[PDB]
Amino acid sequence: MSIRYESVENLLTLIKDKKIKPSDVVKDIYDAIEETDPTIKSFLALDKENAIKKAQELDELQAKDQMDGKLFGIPMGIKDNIITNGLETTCASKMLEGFVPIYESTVMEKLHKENAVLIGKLNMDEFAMGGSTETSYFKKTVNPFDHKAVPGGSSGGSAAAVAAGLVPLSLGSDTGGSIRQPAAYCGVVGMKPTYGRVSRFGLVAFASSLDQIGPLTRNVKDNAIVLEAISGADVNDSTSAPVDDVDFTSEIGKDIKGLKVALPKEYLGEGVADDVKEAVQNAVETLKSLGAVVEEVSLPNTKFGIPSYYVIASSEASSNLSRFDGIRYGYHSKEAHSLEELYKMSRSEGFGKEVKRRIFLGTFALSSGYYDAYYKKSQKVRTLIKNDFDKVFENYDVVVGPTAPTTAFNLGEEIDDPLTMYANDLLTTPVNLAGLPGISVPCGQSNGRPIGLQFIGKPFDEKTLYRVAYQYETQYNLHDVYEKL
Amino acid sequence: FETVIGLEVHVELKTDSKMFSPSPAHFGAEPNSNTNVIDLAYPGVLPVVNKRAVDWAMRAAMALNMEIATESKFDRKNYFYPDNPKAYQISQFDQPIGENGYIDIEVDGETKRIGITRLHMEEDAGKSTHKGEYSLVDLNRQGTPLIEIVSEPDIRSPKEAYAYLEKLRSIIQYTGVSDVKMEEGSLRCDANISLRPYGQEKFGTKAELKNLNSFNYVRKGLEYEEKRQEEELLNGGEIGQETRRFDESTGKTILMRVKEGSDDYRYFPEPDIVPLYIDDAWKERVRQTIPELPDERKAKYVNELGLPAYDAHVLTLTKEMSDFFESTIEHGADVKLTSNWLMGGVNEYLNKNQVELLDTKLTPENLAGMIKLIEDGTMSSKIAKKVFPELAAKGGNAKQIMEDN
Amino acid sequence: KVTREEVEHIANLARLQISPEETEEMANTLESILDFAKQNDSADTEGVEPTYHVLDLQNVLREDKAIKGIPQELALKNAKETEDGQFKVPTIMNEEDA
Ligand SMILES: NC(=O)C[C@H](N)C(=O)O
Ligand SMILES: [Mg+2]
Repeated sequence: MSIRYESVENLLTLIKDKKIKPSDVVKDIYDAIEETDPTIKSFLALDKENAIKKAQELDELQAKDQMDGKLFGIPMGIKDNIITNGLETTCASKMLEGFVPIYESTVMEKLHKENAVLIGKLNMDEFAMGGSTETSYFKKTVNPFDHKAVPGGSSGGSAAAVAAGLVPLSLGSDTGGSIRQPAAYCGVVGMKPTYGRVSRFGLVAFASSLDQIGPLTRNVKDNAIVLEAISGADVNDSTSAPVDDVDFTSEIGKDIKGLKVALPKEYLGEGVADDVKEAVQNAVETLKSLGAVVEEVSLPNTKFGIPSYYVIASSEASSNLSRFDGIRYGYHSKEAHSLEELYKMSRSEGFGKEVKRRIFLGTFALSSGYYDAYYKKSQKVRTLIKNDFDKVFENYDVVVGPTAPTTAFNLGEEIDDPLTMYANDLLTTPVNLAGLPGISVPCGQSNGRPIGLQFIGKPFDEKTLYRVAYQYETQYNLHDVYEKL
Repeated sequence: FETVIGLEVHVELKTDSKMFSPSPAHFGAEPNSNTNVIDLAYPGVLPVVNKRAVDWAMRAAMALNMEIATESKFDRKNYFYPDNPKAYQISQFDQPIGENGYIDIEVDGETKRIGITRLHMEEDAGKSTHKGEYSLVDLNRQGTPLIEIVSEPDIRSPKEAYAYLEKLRSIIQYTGVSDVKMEEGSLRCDANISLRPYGQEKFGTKAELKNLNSFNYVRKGLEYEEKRQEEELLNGGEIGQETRRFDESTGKTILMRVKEGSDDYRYFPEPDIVPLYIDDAWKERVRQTIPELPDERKAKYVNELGLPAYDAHVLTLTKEMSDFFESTIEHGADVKLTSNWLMGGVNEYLNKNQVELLDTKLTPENLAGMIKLIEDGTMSSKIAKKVFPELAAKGGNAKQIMEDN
Repeated sequence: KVTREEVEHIANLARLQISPEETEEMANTLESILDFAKQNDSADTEGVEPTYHVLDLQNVLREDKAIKGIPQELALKNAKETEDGQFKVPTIMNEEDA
């Protein structure tokens, strides 16, 4: 456990200075998991045996004084909808319980290349659909800052594992806020890079058009590093963007004097609770105390974010989740005696309530008679949403606001009300719709539950994002709080 | 009472790898040994567009006189089946790479220009062998690049349909993008037929004919179906939308299902594939990569090298045959003579011996001789009887066998 | 007005088994969400082109160079029902239960 709280950066150096042995780094991690996850429950399948072996290799390389990797003896937790070859990847679903990938996702490829150490897979909402992670077929992860609250969704495990001192970094996926909102809930740093910034080869899809992998960390700096290790273009993904410059740390430390920060009025709107709103406004003043210029702006189509997002995401899900027939892999119904049954039974028994909700909605929105009025319309609204940003970006460098309308809510408080559950995506979906990069960092606590501050950027400009995020971080953070839980 | 019919034709492109996956397009006899995570539709996999497949798809479309799209994207055609693992076939809906083209055909009457409304890129499905009360599934063929060609509903008879398949097959064959053989499945065809009594706009029943495996066979089902719903229209008939399977043995079409409406495939743009923007330069490269097609090749055999009307059609039936004929021509063979020799003699030799591989057994170099030996050297034909066969499957000069024999 | 019929028709398109006990519950939820979907109706889209892709990349093609498939054994390793090198599935595709 000794280093269970060392930042990626400090731990890295602690390894290169030979003050710690990779094998021990790993021992400390699993000790932490054995002690803490019983209560937090962020982890699914662990890869202890393998992790230990790789770390043993690492000791050698350490002694031979050949340590290559932007990450090196760095433990890493990985969201369970991201393929790990050889390691059981369930998407937290009964449908995939038992499933062992036979190929490797691109980010893991990159991550291994950088010599990071895979500690295990993280719990999530089933097939990334949810806002609390309670839909998991396996366990209900909890908020390290409050054991009665949700850790957010769908990447709950990834936010919780980091906040709980389980791993220095974790990977998540964000379709409409599944990376940022959990981060906001666990008072951790989470980045949903611009669309195309990270390959989707190995990302078990929900919404091809809206999905993306990104890192979660206890500080802005570590986050930037991890993003430099998973970013590049990939022949395995036609939509991976060919942007060579991935130095995201180049400007962390530079001042934001003169930074043009747009604060859309719809982000401090009526659905935002009073505590969250107070924190962000104070956050704005902090930004002003730092040189940046913050003025109100309008993103009028914001209100449509949630509705067009669900229509679009569900529709795609109504297609992306179809490969699950239980024929080639996954849950295969035993009682099926007909092909129709095989399909209908394996899918109905293997999918949870929320997943079937999306599919149902998606199939309908895409069907004959409803296509143009329900799906087509959404795609158009999507254009409206991006337009808003295009305009704002003409005169501003970044956009600021809260990540989620409220602090984390209670266990089971909204698990039975999808309508209220959905509303929590008010400030996050527009980002994915427009394909912009967005980041959440903590900016307060109300009754102990952290509040997230979000920075939305111009396409492919995560470096500015980290720059402003870092500066704000020097004025507020939970850096010393995690250690006390 | 025009019998209105259209044809849906798929062509297998003969590329090295598959359409959206690097797996090879040619497989061995071992099932599910020609696949990868993409073809197997594993969670998290993505499609990667085969560049040559696009070049060949737009090569065949031009040869079909279609307007080539400038913007063309792919779409998902959604449906569940054990042969379609993703549960969606990446195809094209709006913006097919090629639209509004045609081909001229000669049916007993004179010339008729039949329109071809579209041509789009798709991926082939796997094969499902029906064994016992179960089904075996082999994904070896899944993902093989196909192109769908749909005729305008301009065809007007089971014979015009045959003529259509012949010319089409012929033209595609010349572009060298497919062996287009129906016995090998590299060319498939479905027919749609409906009858509308004159004076009015309303049609009788409409049917989709399935399981038509040979040019000759489509006609059979077409003309049978034609008579089948000819009775229905007159006798009493109950108008409806239906799919019908053709029974090869009995020659009849069997009703396999009655459409409840229009099959909902929930088509929508494929987000995993970035759009295609086909520019002029690109269009040129592939424009120029087209030979002289059958029609203009035959019009060349008419006034220049003034050959007959029958001859022209059969010598341009295949590119190899036609090349052979012209290679043998300059060589020193009398145009007509070689014509008569290829028309029958060689053509009948090929069919009788099934030597369809006209490029390995005899050659324009070898055949050129035989015709001169017959032409002026030694005197006349009887002899050509066996000199030809040996000269075709065995040697290189028949002015060495007449001798060595 | 999402009827009992449309529900059962969607389930068929989605290939999801549903019971009358579920169908009703689903007709209601489906509806609720749709009235959540209706919010977009207050958005003005006249003249707005549908957004399919968020980025601008164009013409990303791959060269026609094969790569040997993986071993049949690998391609079958996760399937629950397989007979003689191929995925085994029911096809007593007939009437009370296709
Ligand atoms: N999880 C996300 O990215 C979005 C939304 N909360 C959902 O469950 O779809
Ligand atoms: Mg087709």
